Amino acid sequence: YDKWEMERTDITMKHKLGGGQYGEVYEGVWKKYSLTVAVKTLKEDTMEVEEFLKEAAVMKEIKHPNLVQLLGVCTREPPFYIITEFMTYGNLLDYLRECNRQEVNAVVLLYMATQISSAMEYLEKKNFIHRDLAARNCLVGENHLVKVADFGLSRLMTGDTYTAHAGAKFPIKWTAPESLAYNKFSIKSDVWAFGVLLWEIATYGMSPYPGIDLSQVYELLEKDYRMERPEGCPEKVYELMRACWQWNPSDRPSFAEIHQAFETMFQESSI
Amino acid sequence: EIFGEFEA
Ligand SMILES: *NC(=O)CSP(=O)(O)OP(=O)(O)OP(=O)(O)OC[C@H]1O[C@@H](n2cnc3c(N)ncnc32)[C@H](O)[C@@H]1O
Ligand SMILES: [Mg+2]
Repeated sequence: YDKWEMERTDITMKHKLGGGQYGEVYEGVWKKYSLTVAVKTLKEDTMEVEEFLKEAAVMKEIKHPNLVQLLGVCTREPPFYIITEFMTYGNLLDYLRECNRQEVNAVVLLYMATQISSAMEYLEKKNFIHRDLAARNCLVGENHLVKVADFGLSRLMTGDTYTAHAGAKFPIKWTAPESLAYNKFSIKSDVWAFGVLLWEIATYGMSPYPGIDLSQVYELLEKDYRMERPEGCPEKVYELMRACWQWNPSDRPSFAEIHQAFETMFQESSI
Repeated sequence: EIFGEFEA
């Protein structure tokens, strides 16, 4: 793994950009190339170094125009650092909440969805489960470029795998029914999450199931409740949204089908 | 709040 195993001193750390459940993110500079990169400093963890690297090797092969590339990892000193390509406009959630809606119009929202579906079709092809698909994990570049990031990150940390609490911790409103029930994930659970992401995009970054307590979500879903069509959301996009939320994962469309659907919508809408 | 605990 010499092509991507780095040393902390290989990168100049700058300001903190933010952080999440896995660690903090900083803007950094890969000295060798005077290249600005994103540096995620993972929390202290117990995961086997061998298991970590094998997982990271898989991620290193994820190469697509709409997936944030893994550039390297610093593993000589635990906790490990994850170096990825720097996205100039931050996460998609904040982007949508602060954007100029006349600029980021219906065609742009469609473009963003198209890009994300392309990236996911690729992950599906690689049988790579993202497990954290959501607007917070979509990053923005120049000219409305959108890239899916932090795919499979959960498999690089043991973290709170085990707790004495009853039940488990989840980003509940993005979690497919079967995942909540069994704490197991698949490409299909990523499809369900993609549906919630579409809703996030359609609403310019609103929090899903507004007014519904997290603890009430599963029951509602079991009884067929689903978020209603967002204001201004095209009927066909909502249709896809609803297909993503089929109770049986088997009944949900594949990302290849979703991407094809969006490419068509994007084409027609281009005119 | 994004995270919450869920007991099946
Ligand atoms: N339980 C969950 O919700 C899982 S997702 P998460 O890790 O808990 O939180 P998340 O919002 O995804 O953020 P993360 O720690 O991944 O930090 C994201 C923030 O840091 C900056 N960031 C991250 N990757 C970046 C790249 N590649 N380029 C520029 N900036 C990046 C962003 O500001 C983002 O909000
Ligand atoms: Mg993230």
